[PDB]
Amino acid sequence: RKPPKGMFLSQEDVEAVSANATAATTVLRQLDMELVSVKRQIQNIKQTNSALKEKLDGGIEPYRLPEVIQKCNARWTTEEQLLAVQAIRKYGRDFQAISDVIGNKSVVQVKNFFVNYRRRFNIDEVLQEWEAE
Amino acid sequence: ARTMQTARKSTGGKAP
Amino acid sequence: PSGVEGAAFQSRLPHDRMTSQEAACFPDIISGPQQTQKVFLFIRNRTLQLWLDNPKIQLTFEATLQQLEAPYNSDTVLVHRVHSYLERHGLINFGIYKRIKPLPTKKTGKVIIIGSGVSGLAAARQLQSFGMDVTLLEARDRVGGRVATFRKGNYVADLGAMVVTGLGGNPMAVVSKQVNMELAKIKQKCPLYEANGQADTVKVPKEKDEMVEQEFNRLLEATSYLSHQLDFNVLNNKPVSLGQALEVVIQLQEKHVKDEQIEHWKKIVKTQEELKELLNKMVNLKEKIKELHQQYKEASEVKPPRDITAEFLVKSKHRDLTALCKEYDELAETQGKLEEKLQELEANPPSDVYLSSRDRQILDWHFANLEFANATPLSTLSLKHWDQDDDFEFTGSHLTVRNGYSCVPVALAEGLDIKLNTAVRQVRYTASGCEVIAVNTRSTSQTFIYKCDAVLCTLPLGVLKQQPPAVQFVPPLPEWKTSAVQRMGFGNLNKVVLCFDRVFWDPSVNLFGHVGSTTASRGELFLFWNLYKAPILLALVAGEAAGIMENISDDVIVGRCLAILKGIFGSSAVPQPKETVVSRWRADPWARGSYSYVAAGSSGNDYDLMAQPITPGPSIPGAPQPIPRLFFAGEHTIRNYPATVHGALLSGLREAGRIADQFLGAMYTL
Ligand SMILES: Cc1cc2nc3c(=O)[nH]c(=O)nc-3n(C[C@H](O)[C@H](O)[C@H](O)COP(=O)(O)OP(=O)(O)OC[C@H]3O[C@@H](n4cnc5c(N)ncnc54)[C@H](O)[C@@H]3O)c2cc1C
Repeated sequence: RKPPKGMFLSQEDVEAVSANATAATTVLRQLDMELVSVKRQIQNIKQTNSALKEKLDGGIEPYRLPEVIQKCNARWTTEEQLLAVQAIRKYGRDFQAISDVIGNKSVVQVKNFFVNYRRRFNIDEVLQEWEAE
Repeated sequence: ARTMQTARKSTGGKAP
Repeated sequence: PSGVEGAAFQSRLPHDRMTSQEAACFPDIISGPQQTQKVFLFIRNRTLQLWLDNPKIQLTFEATLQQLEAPYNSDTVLVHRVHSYLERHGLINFGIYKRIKPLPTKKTGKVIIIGSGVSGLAAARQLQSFGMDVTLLEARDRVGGRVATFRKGNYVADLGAMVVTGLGGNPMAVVSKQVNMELAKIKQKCPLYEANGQADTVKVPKEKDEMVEQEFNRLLEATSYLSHQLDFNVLNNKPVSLGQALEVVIQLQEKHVKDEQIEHWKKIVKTQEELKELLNKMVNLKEKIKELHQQYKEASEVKPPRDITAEFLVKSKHRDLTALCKEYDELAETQGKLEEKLQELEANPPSDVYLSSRDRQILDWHFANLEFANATPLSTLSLKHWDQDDDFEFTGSHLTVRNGYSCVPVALAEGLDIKLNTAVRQVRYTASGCEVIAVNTRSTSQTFIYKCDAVLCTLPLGVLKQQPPAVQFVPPLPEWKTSAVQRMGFGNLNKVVLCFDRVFWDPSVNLFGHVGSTTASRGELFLFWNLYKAPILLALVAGEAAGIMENISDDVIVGRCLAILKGIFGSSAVPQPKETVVSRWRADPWARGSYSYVAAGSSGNDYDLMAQPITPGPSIPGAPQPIPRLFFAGEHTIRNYPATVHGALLSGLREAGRIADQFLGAMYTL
C-alpha cells in the first residue's frame, strides 16, 4: 500500500536514478559535493565567528555604571525643571528617558509636567525644535 | 523460488 | 486444520468452495442449488479424509459408500462420480498402496513416458493403475533423475532434491507414510561467519545479524512496492529484474541518507549565520559603548559646581550609556540561545552511511540465499513474478530425508516397465499415433523404435532448451510452445559433500553461513548443512558462482571448503575428508541445469503454456480434428509448484489424469 517505514521511494526520485546508466552515480555526486561545499562553508563561518567573539572579549564589564537607586519625588526643584526642559529638547516625547535623566520623577509626573508648564517653558517650541532633527 | 528457502526464509514482499 | 476440512486442506483444496476443475466435471452441481454443493463438498471432503487417514490401502467406491451416512450416502450416482473424479486425478490412491482389486488383465491404450524423474514415475504408476500399457524411457542407468543420492559405506547425501518443504498440504506427506523415508526436522538456527580475508574468521553478533536481515527484508518489500504500486516494470524496453530493482532501491536509500545530511548542515549554517550577524551587532555596540563611557567619563571630570547644561550632560550621557547596556544585554541573552542551539544540532548528526562495507557484505549473503532459492543471479529473475507461487507454500517445518531422497523414486519404480540407458533422440506424433526413436547410451548406434497412442514428455527444461537440439520433434513444436521454452528460466545450483570420520562442528546446529569478501562471489560456498547421521557437511554453490565453479576441479573446491571450515572451527579440528563429491548440474547432459525460475520477461503463465498438450494436424486433409498426442509433465510445468519434487509429483498426476480422460474416456462427467 505504502513503502516500508522510512524507506524512501518517491515516484520522482525513481525516474531520476534510472533515466540513464550513470544517472545513478551522477546524482550521488552532485550530493557528495553539495555536502563538502557546505562543510567548508561551515568551518569558514566557525572561523569568522571565533574571531568576532575574541573582540567581544571582556564583555562590557569595565563600562558598566553602578546601580543608582534613589526615591521618586513630588516637588520640582528649579534644578529639576531645568533638566526637564533640556531632556525634552533632546528626547522629544520619550517620557521614560526624560524620567531617568531627571532621576527622581515617574513617567506620569514627567507627563504631567508637559501640561503644567506648557506655556511657561514653551514646551510647544521645544518639541517642534526637537522635531527639526 | 522463495518457497525453496529453509535457512533464514526471506519475508519481504510476501503477503501475510 | 482437521476433521473433514483438514482433509480438504491437506489436499490443497478449499474445504467450502468448488474448484475450477470440479466445476468442469460437475457443471450440473455447481450451477445448481446451494444445498447440493454442500452435499458434494462434504462427500468430496469425507472421501479425502478417508483416503488420507490410511494411504497404505486402496480406497474403493464400495469402501467409501460403506462409511457414509444419510443424507450423504443417499444418492449413490453422486458418491460414484465423486469417488471416480478423485481417483482419476490422483487425489486418492496415488503413490504406493496395496490394491484390493488386482489389475484388470488386458490393458487399454499405449503410452511412452520420456524420463523416469519423479514426474515421469508418478504419471506411469497412475496410468498403469488405470489399466494402460506404460513404458518409461530413461537415459541414465538409474531412476529418480534430479533426485540423486550419494551412497558409500554409511555416508548418505543428496546432490539433488534434499528437503521436504513442510508437510502441511504436501503430497509428500502421504508418500512418507507409504515409504520408509526417515524424516528429520531442521532447526531454524543459522549463525553466519565472516571470514575476514586472511584475518580472524569470526561470528556475526546478534545485533548486526538482526538489523541487516531486517534491512534486507525491508529492501525486498521495497522492490515489491516499486513493482506493484509504482509499476516500475519496464526500463528501456527491457523488463526489469529483481537484481536491478534491488539496486535502484539501495541507491535511493543512499541518496536519502545524503539529502538528510545536506539539510542538517544547511540548518547548522543558517543558524551559524544568525550568529555571525549577531556578533556583528554586538561588536559595533561594544564600540559605541566604549566611546560613550569615555564621553561620560570626560563630563565628570568637570568638577562641580556646574551650570545646569553641564549637569544635564553628565546625567544625559549616563542614561544613554545605560540604554546601550540594556541592548548589549538582550543580545548576550540572544547569543546564549543560538550558542547552544548549535551545540544541539552539532551533537545529533543524522546517519553517516546507508550501509557499511561490513554491512553490505552480510546483506550479500542474504542475496545469495535468494539466488540459491531461485537457482539464479538476481539479475535474471522477474521483478513482478519471481515470487508468484508464494500463496501455495506448505506449513510446518522443513525436513530432510535422512535415508536419502532416492528412496522415493526407487520405491515408485517398483512394478514398472523402465528401460534404462535409453536416450530419446526423436519424437514423432501424427494424427494416427506416435513413434519415439531412442538409442542405447552405451553403444549409440544400436537403435530403438517405440510405437504408442500418446507420449508424455518429462524432459528437463534445460534439455528442451538445448541449441542445437538433443531431442527432435517431428513435426517441430509450435512457436507458442518454443517461445515459452525460450522465455522461461532454467537455473543452476551445486553441492559439495564432505565426509569425515568425526563431528567437529556443533552437533545440534543444522545450518551455518559463510560470509565472504565480495559481491561477485556471494554464492560460493555460502551455506553449510549438517543433516545426516554420519558426519557429513554439505555446502551450497549458488548464484553466478555456480556456473563458474563447474570448470574448477574437485580438489580446488574441497580446498576452499576446508579453508572456510578451519577458519571457523580451528585449523586442527578440521581433518582431511575421507570422501568427497561435487555436483555439476549445468554440465550434466540429462539435466543441463538444476530447476526453473521465472525469468525476467516471463511469468507464471509460461508454466501453463508449458503444460499445454500438443495436437498434430490431420494426415488426410479435410479429415476431422485429431486427439492430442504429445503431453508434458515436470517441475517446469506446474505454475503453482515450480522447482520442487512435490511440484513434479503433482504434474505427473496431472497428466496421468488428462491422458486417461482422453484415451479411456471420462465416466464421471454426466
Ligand atoms: C541441487 C538441487 C537441489 C534441489 N533440492 C530440492 C529440494 O530440496 N526440495 C524439492 O522439493 N526440490 C528440490 N530440487 C528440484 C527437484 O529435484 C526437481 O524439481 C525434480 O526432481 C524434477 O523432477 P522431474 O521429474 O520434473 O525432472 P527430472 O528428475 O530431471 O526427470 C527427467 C528425466 O529425464 C531423463 N532424460 C533427460 N533427457 C532424456 C532423453 N533424451 N531420453 C530419455 N531420458 C532423458 C533424465 O535422466 C531424468 O531422469 C532440487 C534441485 C536441485 C538441482
